Amino acid sequence: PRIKTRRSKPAPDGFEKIKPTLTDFEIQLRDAQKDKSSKLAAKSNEQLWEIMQLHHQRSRYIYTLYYKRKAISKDLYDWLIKEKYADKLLIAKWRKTGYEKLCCLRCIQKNETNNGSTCICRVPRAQLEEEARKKGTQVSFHQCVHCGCRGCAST
Amino acid sequence: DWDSRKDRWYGYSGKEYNELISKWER
Amino acid sequence: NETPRVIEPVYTAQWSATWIAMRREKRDRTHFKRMRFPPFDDDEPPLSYEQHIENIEPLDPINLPLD
Amino acid sequence: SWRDKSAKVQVKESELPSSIPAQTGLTFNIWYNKWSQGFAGNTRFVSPFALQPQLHSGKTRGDNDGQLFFCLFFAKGMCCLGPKCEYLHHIPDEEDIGKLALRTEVLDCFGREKFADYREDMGGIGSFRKKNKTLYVGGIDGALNSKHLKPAQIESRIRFVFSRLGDIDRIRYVESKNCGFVKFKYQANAEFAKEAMSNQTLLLPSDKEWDDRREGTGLLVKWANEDPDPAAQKRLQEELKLESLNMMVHLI
Ligand SMILES: [Zn+2]
Ligand SMILES: [Zn+2]
Ligand SMILES: [Zn+2]
Ligand SMILES: [Zn+2]
Repeated sequence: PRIKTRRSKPAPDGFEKIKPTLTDFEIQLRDAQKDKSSKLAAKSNEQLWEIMQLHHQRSRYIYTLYYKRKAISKDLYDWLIKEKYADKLLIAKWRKTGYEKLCCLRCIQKNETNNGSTCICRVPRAQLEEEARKKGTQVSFHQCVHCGCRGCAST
Repeated sequence: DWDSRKDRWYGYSGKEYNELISKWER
Repeated sequence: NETPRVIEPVYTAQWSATWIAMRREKRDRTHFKRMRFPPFDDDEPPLSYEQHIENIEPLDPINLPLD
Repeated sequence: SWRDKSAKVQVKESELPSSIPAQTGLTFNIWYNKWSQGFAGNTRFVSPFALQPQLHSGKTRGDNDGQLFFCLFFAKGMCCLGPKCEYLHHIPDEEDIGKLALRTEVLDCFGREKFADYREDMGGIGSFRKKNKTLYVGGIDGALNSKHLKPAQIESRIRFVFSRLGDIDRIRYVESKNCGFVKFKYQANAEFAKEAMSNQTLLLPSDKEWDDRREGTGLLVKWANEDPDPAAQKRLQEELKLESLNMMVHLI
C-alpha cells in the first residue's frame, strides 16, 4: 500500500468493506518491522518469513475476493493492484495452473537457485515422503530459506 | 551588506511564529 | 534500478510550469523561509521511513493551477 | 532417557544474553564485536548457564534428520531452539560417535574444522594432527571464588561434573599444580565436555558462595599436552601398539 498523492485515483465504492481486513495485515507488518534483536540467525530468518507469509496472506485474500469468492468489482481490484496492497505477479502465478497455492515468486526462479531448479517446497509432500521411504530417512526439511514454506502445496 | 541578504528570515511579520504560539496555546 | 526517463517536450512543459509557479511564489511571498542546513544534527540519526514519514501525508507539490 | 522425551529449551531468546560484553575499553568496534581504546583487566567470566543434561537432553529436528553434530549451545546449556534445533541435544554415546566416526577425524562434534596446530594455549578446538582425548582443567581457584576446599573435595566435584557429560578413561587431580587431567573415552566426548564446562562453575547449591558464582572467572577447560611422566607414556605406547594391531589386521 503506497502513499496517497494528488495522482492517486481514490478507492472506488466497495473498498469500505475490506479496509479493516487489510488494515490488520498492515498493522501486523508494522509489528513485524522493528529491531526484534534476534541474536540467533534462524530465528531472525523466521521474522522475515513472518513478513513474507503475511504478504502472501494479504495478496491471497485479495485474490480470493476477486476470483474464488467473486465478490469485489474489477475496478476496485485494479486500484488495489496499482496501490500494491496485493502483489500482481504472485496473483498471476496463482491464476496459472499448478501454482494454485504458491508461497511466493522467489521459490520458482530457477536462475537464483544454485541447482537450476525450483524451491524444494514446490515438491509435493507426498513425493518427498516417498523419497524418504525409499532412502530410509524422514522429511529432512521443514521450511525453505526464501520464505516460511512447509511445503508449497501444489496439492 | 552581506548578512542582511543571507538573513534566512528577512522582511516578515511573525505569521509563522503566531502559528507556533497558536499550536502551543492550544 | 529504474532509469528516470521522460517525454522531452512534456518534461520541458513540466519544468516550465514549475518555473512559472516558483516565480509566482517568489512574487507573492513577502519573506521566503529557506531550509536550514544541514537539515538534521549529528546526534539525530536517519529517521525510519516507516516510523515517521510513511504515516504522515505530504504537502501539495508545486504546480501552477491550470484552466 | 533422553530418547524418551523431546528436548526442552535451555533459555528463551528473551533470556539469552546480548553480544556487548563488559565495556572492556572506551569504545565499541563494530566489525570486530570486541571492545577497544583500552585492554585494562582480564576479559573472561563465568557462564550464566550450564548443561543440566537430564533436565534438558532430548529429541530435536536433528534426531529426525540424522544431523551428525551436537549443539554447542546445548553443551553451553543456552540453546534457544530446543526441539526446533538442527544440531543435536544430548550427551554423545558410542552409537553417535560411531555414526560420525568418518568425519570426526577432520573436525569436532560441533561440526567445526580442526586445525594444524593447537592454539598456543591448547585452549581452542583441538588439532587434527593429534587425536587427543585429555582436557587440562585450569582455573579451579577462580572457578570456586577462592574456596579453600580439600583436594579430595575438588577432584570429587570435578568427577561429578565431567563424568556426567561423557565416559571417562581416567581423571587425576594434581595438588602441586592445582589442576585436572580428564581423559575421555572418545574424542567427540572430549570435544563436547571441553565446551560444556568451559567457563563453568565447580560450585554447588550446598556451597555458601552459590550466589557469587557469576562474579568470579569460570573453569579454564583446555586441551592437555601428554604427561612427561613415563609411567603413563609407556601405557600410551602400549595402547597405540594395540590399536595398530587392530587396524593392521583389518587391512587384509
Ligand atoms: Zn516462497
Ligand atoms: Zn520455498
Ligand atoms: Zn514455497
Ligand atoms: Zn540446539
